[PDB]
Amino acid sequence: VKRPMNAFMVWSRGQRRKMAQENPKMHNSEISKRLGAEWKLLSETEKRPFIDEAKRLRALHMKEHPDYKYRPRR
Amino acid sequence: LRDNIQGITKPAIRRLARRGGVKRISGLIYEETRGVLKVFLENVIRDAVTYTEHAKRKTVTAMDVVYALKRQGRTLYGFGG
Amino acid sequence: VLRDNIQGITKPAIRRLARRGGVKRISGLIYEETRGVLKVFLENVIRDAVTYTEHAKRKTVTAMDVVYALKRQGRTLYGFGG
Amino acid sequence: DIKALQKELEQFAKLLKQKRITLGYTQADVGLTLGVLFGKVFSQTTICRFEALQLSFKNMCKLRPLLQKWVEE
Amino acid sequence: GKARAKAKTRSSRAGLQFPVGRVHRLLRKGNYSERVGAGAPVYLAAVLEYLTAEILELAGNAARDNKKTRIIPRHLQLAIRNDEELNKLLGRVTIAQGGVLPNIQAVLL
Amino acid sequence: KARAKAKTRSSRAGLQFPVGRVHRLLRKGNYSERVGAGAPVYLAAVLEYLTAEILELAGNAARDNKKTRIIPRHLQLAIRNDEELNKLLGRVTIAQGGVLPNIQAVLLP
Amino acid sequence: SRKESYSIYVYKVLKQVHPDTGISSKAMGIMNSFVNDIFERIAGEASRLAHYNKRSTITSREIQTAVRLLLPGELAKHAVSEGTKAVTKYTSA
Amino acid sequence: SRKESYSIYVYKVLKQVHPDTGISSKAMGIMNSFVNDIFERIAGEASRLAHYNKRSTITSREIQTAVRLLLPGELAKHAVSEGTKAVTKYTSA
Amino acid sequence: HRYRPGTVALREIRRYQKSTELLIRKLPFQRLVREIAQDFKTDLRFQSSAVMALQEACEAYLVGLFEDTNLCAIHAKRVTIMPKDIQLARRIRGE
Amino acid sequence: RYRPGTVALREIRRYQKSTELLIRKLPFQRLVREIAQDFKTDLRFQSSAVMALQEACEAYLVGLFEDTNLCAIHAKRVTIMPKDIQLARRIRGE
DNA sequence: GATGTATATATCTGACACGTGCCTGGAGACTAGGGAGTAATCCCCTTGGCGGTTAAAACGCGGGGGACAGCGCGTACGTGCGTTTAAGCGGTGCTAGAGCTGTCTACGACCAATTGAGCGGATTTGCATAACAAAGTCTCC
DNA sequence: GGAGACTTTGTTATGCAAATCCGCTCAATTGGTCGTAGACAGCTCTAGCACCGCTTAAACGCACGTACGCGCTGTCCCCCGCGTTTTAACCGCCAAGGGGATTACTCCCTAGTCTCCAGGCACGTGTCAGATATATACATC
Repeated sequence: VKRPMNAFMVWSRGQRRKMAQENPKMHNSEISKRLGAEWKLLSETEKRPFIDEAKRLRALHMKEHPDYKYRPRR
Repeated sequence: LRDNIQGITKPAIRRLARRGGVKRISGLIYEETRGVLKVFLENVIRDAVTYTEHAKRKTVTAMDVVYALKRQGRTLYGFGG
Repeated sequence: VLRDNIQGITKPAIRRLARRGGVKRISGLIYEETRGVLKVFLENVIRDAVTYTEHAKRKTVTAMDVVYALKRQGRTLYGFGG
Repeated sequence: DIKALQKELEQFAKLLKQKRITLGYTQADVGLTLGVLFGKVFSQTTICRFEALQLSFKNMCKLRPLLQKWVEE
Repeated sequence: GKARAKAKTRSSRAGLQFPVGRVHRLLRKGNYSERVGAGAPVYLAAVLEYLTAEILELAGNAARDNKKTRIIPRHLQLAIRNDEELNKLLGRVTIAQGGVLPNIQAVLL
Repeated sequence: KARAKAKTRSSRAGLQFPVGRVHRLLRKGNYSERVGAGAPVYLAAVLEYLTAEILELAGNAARDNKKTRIIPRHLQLAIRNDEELNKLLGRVTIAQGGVLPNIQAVLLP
Repeated sequence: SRKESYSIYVYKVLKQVHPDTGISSKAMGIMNSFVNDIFERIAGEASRLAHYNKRSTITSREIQTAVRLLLPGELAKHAVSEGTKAVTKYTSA
Repeated sequence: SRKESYSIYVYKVLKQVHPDTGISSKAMGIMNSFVNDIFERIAGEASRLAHYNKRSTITSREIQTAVRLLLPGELAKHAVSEGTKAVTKYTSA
Repeated sequence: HRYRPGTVALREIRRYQKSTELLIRKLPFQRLVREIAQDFKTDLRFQSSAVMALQEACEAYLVGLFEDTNLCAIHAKRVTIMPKDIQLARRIRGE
Repeated sequence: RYRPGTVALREIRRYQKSTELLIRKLPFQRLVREIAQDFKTDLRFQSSAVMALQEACEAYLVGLFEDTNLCAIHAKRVTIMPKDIQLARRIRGE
């Protein structure tokens, strides 16, 4: 079981896919730096739909896997 | 004990020199630097030992080192005092 | 009111001090740098001598106030009291 | 009974977690909300350890009423 | 001075955070004089407090510059060496684990 | 030393420096609450030793310069030409002391 | 076995200066050495002034003079003002 | 108005080391600054040692330790030897 | 790929100026302290804090010496530090 | 005529042997008073206070020139320049 | 051959070395009360050793950059010389302020009883860090 | 042909050290009595300021020439940086025991007082070691 996306992640794969389509063969470290900066510059209103999607994904994830426990290890 | 002065290796000397902003080091620095370090230590240790002895102790403590340094005009903060 | 007595330290005063110190040749800009140095030394010594003098509520600076002012800076002076 | 207490606290923490997730809140929000309601603000480290029951029985019992209020609000 | 103080301790009357009674004891003890006046520990406690506050303020600002919420020996070293009066006052002091300032001569670049 | 036959403490100790005065100066001056009986004897002996050492060297300097008397200059030469005294008195300025006749070789023809 | 320090007062000052900043234990050890060192220097000079002027008492006047001799510039000036004010408040009704 | 100095004692020492050498008044002024300076340093360090070890008494041991910490080289050895004899003889006389 | 000489030296200067850890390895430093101490008196013990205090002071000393040594070399129109730059710094300083 | 440097060496020996003050006394006193006046008005000085200040000042400057000279030698010069004065002061810690 | 320094005389002067008489701090003898010294006990922190991992030190090599020596200009310093300034000395005079004494009172030491601030040792709680979601591009096993 | 590195933010868990709480001790706070250190007023009379006039030694300005600072070129040493081998630091754990801190007694040493009196100090004499000036000869440039 994989983790749910947070607001940045919902937004960034939407925008990462866009970046990859507009500029294919672009390294993701460039895309990621640009996406990071754009996210930081967004307003709460602009982030809001990704925040709401992230909230829904977390609730759905829990319902799908009520016994999921995140267990990272060194 | 003998010859533990050589335990101050070339890379130790260089790292100290870099911290001080030195860009290039000639080959004779290493010996000169060791001579300087040794003198500094003998003077600090001798006084720390003297305080230790006065008090009739056998273990040199942090405070004996701190006073030895204070007298040379090198006040040290953070080890007691 | 006194002013500009820094010039009282003439070039030969500077040269003679430098020669006593073993200097063989002196750049033309030494004279000004030397005066700036002397003045700073005096201000710090005098300021402490005055401070001791005021503490004691006197109006006359004595040899002892100068001697303590100097002792304090790590320059013990012998022969004027101590 | 310590076991009865343990079960009550386990159930509470589980209900707290379920509501927190269902409603879209983070551990950070539980912390900040309690600060506003009670004057006692908790970090998410505390909330995590609480939910994980890594805290003493006394702390869980003392904090529980604040968390019960959090669930209700 | 400050508008008021009613509490019983001397530190409260003097409007200080530093202890006064302790300072008095320390002045009486290691043979500084036969006598210690009443205002001596008050005046001195206020001075120590003032200087303490300046270092902490500057060190706290250094912590924020590094985006930290804590003062560590390094922050104390930077606070002191980037302030001329403290640098003179503490010019001979070695601060354990304080580090050095990032001074690189331009001629080396 | 073999003996003394006098009422003073300096005589008993075989010293020329006063003992009673040293004791008085140690008691006054807030060095300690108490001064032990041997403290001024030991100390007077040390001051005498150092005094004698400087004068002997200064006297030799006076004879080298063909004089019968010690002046401030001889005291300066005696100190600066002796390493151990020079360290002890390394920061001392002597009024009318003068300097040693040091000329760097690079300045010579 | 009891050892005193100023750790508690240093903390109290830090709170007023920077309400959201903490301090490490090593940093505190340094602050304690700082306070002890300043204390001794001021007390030491004040003692000497009393001796020089043939007095047996250290008063706020010697402490003030000692502060001026030891602290530089404006640091000395502000310290003098704070000391003066604390004494004034202390003796006032 | 009465002052004290060591000019008598300095003079007496001079005649033991150099029976035919005199001393100028300025040279004497220097010897008095010297004696007062050494006295203060030794007494000062001995005071500190007594404080450090939590004692209230200065004895010949503190003076001896202070001499070793302050005098360099062989001055320390000869000064210690002479001090030891003076105390030994004094005690038995 | 290679870096031109001096590139690395500048990186090291920034790196060491930023960090706070001790540069001299601890066990050989510790033995040096003991060797010296034996000449003064035998059978001494040291607290671990005494050794750390000595080490901290020693490095601070040597670092300060290198800063002054470096100034002397610059004055002489050099980049490389030589034994005589150390000696001049010590003499002016008063050691 | 003497070659340059013959006189300078003569003077170095002469000044090293003598002990007198090199700065003229009245000019020095006015400088002392001018400075003192800025700190506090209406001060008086004992004649011995001024002599103590003057002996200290010359001793200071002479010592500075000795270190200055070493710096100039290190740089392979005979002539002392403002930078040698500044380097000596910096190393000393002023 | 010219310009400076040390050495062979005669005289006198400020500075020192000596002797009286007057205290006033130094030494002798008692007593009491704390301080430092001794012996006996506990147990904390120091030394010393052991084996294993692996991060730093040691070694060699080749190549570029910097120390160094030599040369040639050009200007900034030293050294004389004559004129000008202000220091240094002696003399006269005034008066602010250092230095001393003598009364007298507010100040701080000391003691004994009381009580809340601060100390250590537990116990709560936050900082600081790091793993992982998505996704495509590129690298290495 | 397959794993993993690489990048972004935000939410989760986790190691350690820092912030906070409890109960008890003991150093800080009252309140009163005692003695003397230092504040204050008044007096003597030292020595620090100010001015004036004369001599004269040191400072000032300017002309002249050359010794030294500075920039440039070119050569050869020797220090940097890389990759490979080897070595000793560092980490845990363990045991043994020596020395540091504490406690409770004991006796000796130093402060304090009072008494007595001769070693040290201002003040006045008495003698001379080196500066000051002249004249001779040699050292250094």
